Parts: sequence; structure tokens; C-alpha cells
Amino acid sequence: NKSTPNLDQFLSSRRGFYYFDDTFRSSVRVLTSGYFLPFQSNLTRYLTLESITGRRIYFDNPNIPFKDGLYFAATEKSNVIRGWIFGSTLDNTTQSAVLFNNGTHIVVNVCNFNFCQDPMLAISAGSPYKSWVYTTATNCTYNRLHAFNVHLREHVFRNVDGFLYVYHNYESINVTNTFPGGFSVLKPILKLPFGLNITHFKVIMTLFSNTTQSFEADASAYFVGHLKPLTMLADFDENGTIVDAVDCSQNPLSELKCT
Amino acid sequence: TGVLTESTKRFQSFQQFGRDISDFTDSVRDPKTLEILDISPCSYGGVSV
Amino acid sequence: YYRLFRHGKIKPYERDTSNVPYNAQGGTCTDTSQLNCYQPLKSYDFTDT
Ligand SMILES: *[C@@H]1O[C@H](CO)[C@@H](O[C@@H]2O[C@H](CO)[C@@H](O[C@@H]3O[C@H](CO)[C@@H](O[C@@H]4O[C@H](CO)[C@@H](O)[C@H](O)[C@@H]4O)[C@H](O)[C@@H]3O)[C@H](O)[C@H]2NC(C)=O)[C@H](O)[C@H]1NC(C)=O
Ligand SMILES: *[C@@H]1O[C@H](CO)[C@@H](O[C@@H]2O[C@H](CO)[C@@H](O)[C@H](O)[C@H]2NC(C)=O)[C@H](O)[C@H]1NC(C)=O
Ligand SMILES: *[C@@H]1O[C@H](CO)[C@@H](O[C@@H]2O[C@H](CO)[C@@H](O)[C@H](O)[C@H]2NC(C)=O)[C@H](O)[C@H]1NC(C)=O
Ligand SMILES: *[C@@H]1O[C@H](CO)[C@@H](O)[C@H](O)[C@H]1NC(C)=O
Ligand SMILES: *[C@@H]1O[C@H](CO)[C@@H](O)[C@H](O)[C@H]1NC(C)=O
Ligand SMILES: *[C@@H]1O[C@H](CO)[C@@H](O)[C@H](O)[C@H]1NC(C)=O
Ligand SMILES: *[C@@H]1O[C@H](CO)[C@@H](O)[C@H](O)[C@H]1NC(C)=O
Ligand SMILES: *[C@@H]1O[C@H](CO)[C@@H](O)[C@H](O)[C@H]1NC(C)=O
Ligand SMILES: *[C@@H]1O[C@H](CO)[C@@H](O)[C@H](O)[C@H]1NC(C)=O
Repeated sequence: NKSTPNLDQFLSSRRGFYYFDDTFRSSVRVLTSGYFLPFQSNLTRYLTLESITGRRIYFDNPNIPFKDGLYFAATEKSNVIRGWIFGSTLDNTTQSAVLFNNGTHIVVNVCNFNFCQDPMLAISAGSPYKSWVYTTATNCTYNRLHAFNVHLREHVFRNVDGFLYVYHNYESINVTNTFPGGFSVLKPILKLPFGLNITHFKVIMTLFSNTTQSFEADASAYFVGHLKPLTMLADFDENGTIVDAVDCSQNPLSELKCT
Repeated sequence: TGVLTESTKRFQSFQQFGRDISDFTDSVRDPKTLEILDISPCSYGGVSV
Repeated sequence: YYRLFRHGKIKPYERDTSNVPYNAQGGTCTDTSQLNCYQPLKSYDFTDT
């Protein structure tokens, strides 16, 4: 009943920079090498849009390979994108993780989940009704709950030495179809000792309705980008805060500024 | 080893010590008081005979 | 129990809690009691003598 996704690609501008170390600095330029999102690279966009003619719903949620990190952006309203699923096969043969944050509170679970076909949360913008994410979970190792109740939301996912790293940022924007442009820095929020082999991830969606037992559609979009091994340069102010950065493999002025 | 004195610096929320470009420690949060201090070489300057 | 047969080598601070038949020749296998099937876990023997 769904429609073939439009795998359109926009330009990533100068986004995707995060904090790579926990040392404290003041007015220092530091050159590093790591796994970062390259400047001005194709960012693949998936959309959730209202049906017009019939069962034309664009309910995008494929399996996107993790590779060596992930950058995930969301432009939406009324909190349609809520949670993430990490795993290897995403079956009940291998342990998997769900990192839901909305709903009652942030629920972080590592179990042997048997997921359904559409990880869709059947709720609305408030006073939620049901929850459709699981079918069975036999052997659970980690269960944590954190007390907590058009925009731009940014996340970065990494997996190093058995630790899952999650970085987050938020901004308020106004746009219709294109992708924004600007500079953002991502602060470290989450670091979890899970120690599992992550090769695939999937998103969780919600279907807003009008006080009815039938649910359908919303207006939103989420963007995916993959990380690559690069070298970059960063700048720090008096009180530690990244003000700008450069990509030392983009254009000759960049290697000049990097040498 | 050195003299400890009162401090007027600002620390970014949780932070235990601060250094400089030469990696010389010059500040500690001195727990049980939480009042930032300053460290200084015992002798610094110059003495001629 | 400790795992005896695996295709690749694990990475630091990473665990695997799987139990699937390991085909010597190739990728997948879903039937034991064969001439080429090998369970991936073997049991220690801590007896008295
Ligand atoms: C994370 O988890 C994924 C699985 O979800 C792991 O991916 C597996 O990776 C292996 C390669 O290391 C891949 O191929 C298997 O191994 C051999 C090819 O490399 C093949 O079997 C072998 O064939 C040889 C030649 O005949 C033979 O000599 C040898 O004895 C063996 O029979 C075959 O292609 C295997 O499938 C798996 O397909 C792949 N599984 C997947 C993708 O589901 C990944 O390695 C894990 N990462 C970490 C860090 O552990
Ligand atoms: C570092 O922090 C200080 C303190 O917040 C900033 O100085 C303040 O700047 C604002 C205006 O942006 C003034 O309203 C405050 O009165 C200032 N306070 C002090 C103590 O100076 C400073 O701009 C920040 N600088 C960096 C490097 O981010
Ligand atoms: C560590 O313990 C010391 C006491 O041994 C605490 O210092 C006292 O703090 C109270 C206020 O909470 C004051 O009324 C006392 O006058 C202090 N006495 C001394 C000896 O300093 C200190 O606050 C404790 N630190 C923490 C973080 O609780
Ligand atoms: C994005 O993809 C198009 C089509 O392959 C390509 O022409 C364009 O150069 C790509 N953008 C980048 C990252 O250069
Ligand atoms: C497609 O139809 C099935 C019927 O069970 C339904 O569960 C699913 O939600 C529909 N597609 C979407 C993405 O809504
Ligand atoms: C495991 O998952 C598969 C696919 O959903 C299912 O066919 C099987 O019955 C499940 N078995 C268990 C252990 O629940
Ligand atoms: C869970 O672990 C127990 C051993 O503690 C094992 O007997 C059981 O089969 C496991 N279940 C699954 C499907 O992980
Ligand atoms: C941009 O702002 C206008 C006016 O507030 C609003 O109607 C529109 O929904 C915003 N962008 C989108 C397409 O969400
Ligand atoms: C109310 O529900 C109807 C479907 O019964 C829908 O077409 C309409 O857009 C909804 N309006 C509101 C107030 O959400």
C-alpha cells in the first residue's frame, strides 16, 4: 500500500560537526583526523506527506546501513519522529537496541526483540493511545528510563569500543521544501555501554488522526548522511565553544588553510 | 609544589583543574570547599649575586 | 560454554550472544545432524580428576 520512495539528494552545507574529545581548551586551534560528515555532500531525504488521491501514503522507513557512523536530521512538527532501532539482523536471532525518547519518558532497551513490519507508534500529538513497536522480547539485559515528558533536530550516532555515542542539537527554522544552510555544533548527551554489533538502523513514526480509530499521514521529512574518514581543523573561543571549522580535503583554499 | 592563593576565574560548570598553553596547572576546585584556587611557582623571577 | 567456530574476529569490548549453525563451506546453514554442520559452542569439562 505504500509508494516507492523518492531518493532525492540535497546538499549538506556545513553541518555535521560534533565534539570529538573531552579536554578543556581556551583560544586554541586543534587539527584532528577522524570520522566526520564531509562538507557539501549528497544528503538523502525521506518524506512523510499527506495522501491526496487514494492510498498514496509516503511512509518511508527502510533499512539504512550503518557503516562507520551516521548523521540524522529531522524537520517536522508536532513530534512525528520519535525513536530509533539499532541492530545487525533486526530479528530474534541477534540482540538489538531501541532508544525511544518520546511518549511517557525516554525508554532505552536492549533485548531480543521481534519487530513488526512497520515500526509505527499509533498515537497523536498528545494523550497517546497505543504502542506498536514490539511482538516478543525473551532475554533483556538493559532497561533504562529517564525522567522527562517546523523545527530542526540533529543527531549523530557512533559506535566505538562497545560504547554507543549519541550527540544532539536543536534549532528553530522556517522552510517549505529545500534543505537549510548554516553552521551547527553537536554537544555530547548520551554514552551507553552496550557492546553489540550494529550494522542497521530504522526509524519510528507516528500517525496523527482526528479522534477516530483510523490513523493516516503527517507532514515531515528526515535526512540521512554517512560518515567518512577525513581530517579537519577546529577553533575554540575563551569559554570553550566551537565557532567554526574547515574541511581539509574540499578545495585548494582548504588545504592552504589547513597546512 | 607551590603557593596556593584565592582565585577569581570562572569554571565551565563541572571542571576539576585548568592549564595553559605550556600545560602548566594553575587552578584547582579544591573539594570540600568548592572555592577555586590559584597555583604559582615557589620561586619565579630572577636573583643575581 | 565458549565459542569455537566463527567467520570473522570480534572487535574490542564487543560481545556476541548468537546461536546459529556454522557452515564450514559457505555462508548460511539451517540444518544440523549433517556431514558438514558444526554447532558454534563447545562445553568445558571441569571434572574432579
Ligand atoms: C556483525 O554482524 C554481521 C552479521 O549480521 C557480520 O557479517 C558477516 O560477515 C561475514 C564476513 O566476515 C559474511 O560472510 C561470511 O563469511 C564468509 C565470507 O567472508 C563466507 O563463509 C565462508 O566461506 C569461505 C569460502 O568458501 C569458507 O572458507 C569459510 O569457512 C566460510 O564458510 C560467507 O560469505 C559468510 O556469509 C557474512 O555474510 C556476514 N553476515 C551477514 C552480512 O549477515 C559482521 O561480520 C559482524 N561484524 C563484527 C564486527 O563482528
Ligand atoms: C563567555 O562567557 C561570558 C559570560 O557569559 C560572556 O560574557 C558575557 O557576554 C554577555 C553578552 O553576550 C554579557 O551580557 C555578559 O554580561 C557577559 N558576562 C561576562 C562575565 O563577561 C562571554 O561573551 C563568553 N565568551 C565566549 C568566549 O563565549
Ligand atoms: C564536606 O564535609 C564538610 C564538613 O566536614 C562540609 O563542610 C561543612 O558544610 C556545612 C554546610 O553544608 C557548613 O555549615 C559547615 O560549616 C562546613 N564545615 C566545614 C568543616 O567546612 C562540606 O560542605 C562537605 N562538602 C559537601 C560537598 O557536602
Ligand atoms: C549528488 O548526486 C548527483 C547525481 O549522481 C551528482 O551529480 C552530484 O555531483 C552529487 N553531489 C555531490 C556530493 O557532489
Ligand atoms: C499498509 O497496510 C498494512 C495492513 O496491515 C498496514 O498495517 C500498514 O500500516 C500500511 N502501511 C503503512 C505504512 O501505513
Ligand atoms: C523469531 O522470529 C521469527 C520471525 O519473526 C518467527 O518466525 C519465530 O517464530 C520467532 N521465534 C521466537 C523465538 O519467538
Ligand atoms: C535466555 O537465556 C537463558 C539462559 O539464562 C536461555 O535458556 C534462553 O534460551 C535464552 N532465551 C533467549 C531466546 O535469548
Ligand atoms: C514557515 O512559516 C509559516 C508561517 O509561520 C508556516 O505557515 C509554515 O508552516 C512554516 N514552514 C513549514 C512549511 O512548516
Ligand atoms: C477530522 O477528521 C476528518 C476525517 O474524519 C479529517 O478529514 C479532518 O481533516 C479532521 N480535522 C481535524 C480537526 O483534524
